[PDB]
Amino acid sequence: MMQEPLTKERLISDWNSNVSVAVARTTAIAKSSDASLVQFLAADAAATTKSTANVLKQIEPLITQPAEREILDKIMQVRKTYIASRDKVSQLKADGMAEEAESTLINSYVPAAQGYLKLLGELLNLQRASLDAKAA
Amino acid sequence: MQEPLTKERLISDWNSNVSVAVARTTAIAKSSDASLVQFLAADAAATTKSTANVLKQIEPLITQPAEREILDKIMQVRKTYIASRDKVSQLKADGMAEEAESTLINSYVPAAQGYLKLLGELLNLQRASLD
Repeated sequence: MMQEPLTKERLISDWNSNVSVAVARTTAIAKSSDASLVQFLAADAAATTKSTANVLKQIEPLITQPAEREILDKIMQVRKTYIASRDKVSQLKADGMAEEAESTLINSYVPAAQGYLKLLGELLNLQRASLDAKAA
Repeated sequence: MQEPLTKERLISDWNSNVSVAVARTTAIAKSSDASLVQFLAADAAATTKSTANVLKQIEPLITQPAEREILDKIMQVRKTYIASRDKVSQLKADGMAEEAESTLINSYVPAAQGYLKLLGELLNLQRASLD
């Protein structure tokens, strides 16, 4: 059974929210012809990725059992791809290279974001099941 | 324990939806390109339908006078919020680019902030039950 499942569930809820926010923001950036939009959203984007960095600092020590450790390792590998593609979409759009940004969005960012959210859901499912198994 | 836990989970989904909509609406307002209104419209409709579904799910689970008071206030604030959200997109579609930005700042964001504050208050009632 997962230990401290409720604490991890709350941290993953915030993490999921941050990913969902960043996906909405990056998608809007990629599809707008306004190259300056990435600059006008940059402080908000920095706040969202910092919030996840903080979640990671809190949650990593609490992820202990093999099933949740295996998922966390998978999340960290996909997150590397996700961050590289997010930053590339943003740089291309800032640089006026709109077609390349749109191509990167679909070819790289979207699959990485979808995998990131799917793995976060697998991680959450482990926690929720453990908590629901002790609730009574 | 199960009832406040289910409500906490629903409120966390609701909070995510509002947070996503605030980011999306902010991008629509600040983009000089008004085409985001149409290209993001189905994603925005899905985020707001998701919240409509959470509202239907959580209603039968409301048990306490303070929950009901907060939910009633959320319904009022959500009306103000939805009108302003929709107005940002209508202004962008109508070519009123500067007014879309000013309406974001002076109407949509304050309503969203009050909406999130109330969701936090509703969430804290569940945390109190779980502690």
